[PDB]
Amino acid sequence: PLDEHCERLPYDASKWEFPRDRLKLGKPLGRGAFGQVIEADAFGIDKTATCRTVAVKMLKEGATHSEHRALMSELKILIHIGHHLNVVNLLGACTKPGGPLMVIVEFCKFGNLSTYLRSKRNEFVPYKYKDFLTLEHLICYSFQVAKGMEFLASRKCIHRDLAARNILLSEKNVVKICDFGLARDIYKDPDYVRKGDARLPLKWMAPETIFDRVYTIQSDVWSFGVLLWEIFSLGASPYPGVKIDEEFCRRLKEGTRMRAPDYTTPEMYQTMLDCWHGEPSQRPTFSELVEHLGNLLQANA
Ligand SMILES: N#CC1(c2cccc(C(=O)Nc3cc(Oc4ccc5nc(NC(=O)C6CC6)sc5n4)ccc3F)c2Cl)CC1
Repeated sequence: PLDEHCERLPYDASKWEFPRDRLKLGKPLGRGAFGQVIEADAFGIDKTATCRTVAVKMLKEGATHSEHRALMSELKILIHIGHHLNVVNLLGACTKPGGPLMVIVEFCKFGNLSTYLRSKRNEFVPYKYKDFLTLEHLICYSFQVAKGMEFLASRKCIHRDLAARNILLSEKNVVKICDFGLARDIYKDPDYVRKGDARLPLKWMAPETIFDRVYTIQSDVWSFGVLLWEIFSLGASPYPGVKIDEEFCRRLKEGTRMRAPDYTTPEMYQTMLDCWHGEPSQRPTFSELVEHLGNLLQANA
C-alpha cells in the first residue's frame, strides 16, 4: 500500500493552497488529544464566489511536530487518492508558515452514521412515514460504503479503521467514508481498547490484525462485515455485553461470530459471515461485495 510511504508524495500548492483569509472558522465538530475538526465557511473554495460549509482538520494544544508531519502526510494521501462520491473529498489546504496546517474537506450535514442510525429507531419501517428509514436505505448505505472501499482499494490504500463512526451521512442519503483520526479522543472513546502501548478498535479488527498486526484490504473487508452489523442493528455497539479481553480474541480466532442483528435480511447476515471468514483470502473482495449488494438492492425493489 502506498499510504505507508506518504512522505514522498507531492503537494502542489498552485492547485490546493487556499488563503487563510477566505476561511471563517466556526464551532468544533470533534476534538481528540492532538487534533480537531472545525466547521468553517470557505469563500469560493470549489465554486467561484460561493460560500460553502466545510470541515477543517487541524491540530490543537498537545500536538507536537510529529503530529504536524502526520497531518501533512494525510493531506498528501488525500491528494493522491482523488475524488469519489463515497469518500469525503479534499477541497483545499492551508500550509503557509505563520498559521496551523489545515486540511479542508467536504462537510457532511448529518455526521456519523452510527449516531444517526441510533436516532432513527423510532423512525424505521422495513418497507413503506416521510422521513423514515427503510431496508432500502440500509442496503443502499451498505452498497455505497462498498463502492467507496472498492475505490480506495483501487488507489492502493487501506483504511485500517473502518466502522460506522467513520462513515458520514450527507444530503440525499449519500454516505461518505472518512477517517477522523487525531480528531477523535481515543482515550475517552470506549470503541478503542488498550492493547499494549496503543488504543485500538478491537471489535472491528480481523484476527490476523489482532494477533499478527497484519493490515490489508482483506482485513478492511472483515471491518466492513462489522460495519454491516452496525448498519443492520441501527447503530448498536458490536458484541453486545461481551468483555473485550484475551478470551474475546481467542474465541474470535476459534470461529465465534456475532448473531444476526434486529433489522437484517438473511442474505445480508450471510454477507456479514462471509466478510468474517477466518481466512483473509476467502473473504469476498470489495468488487464482489459491490456486485452482491447491488443485486440485493434490486432484489429489495
Ligand atoms: N481518501 C481517503 C481516506 C482518508 C484518510 C485519512 C483521513 C481522511 C479524512 O476523513 N480526513 C478528514 C476528516 C475530517 O473530518 C470530518 C469531515 C467531514 C465532517 N462532516 C461532519 N459533519 C458533522 O459533524 C455534522 C453533524 C454536524 S463531521 C466531519 N468530520 C476533516 C478533514 C479531513 F481531512 C480520509 Cl477520507 C482513506 C479514507
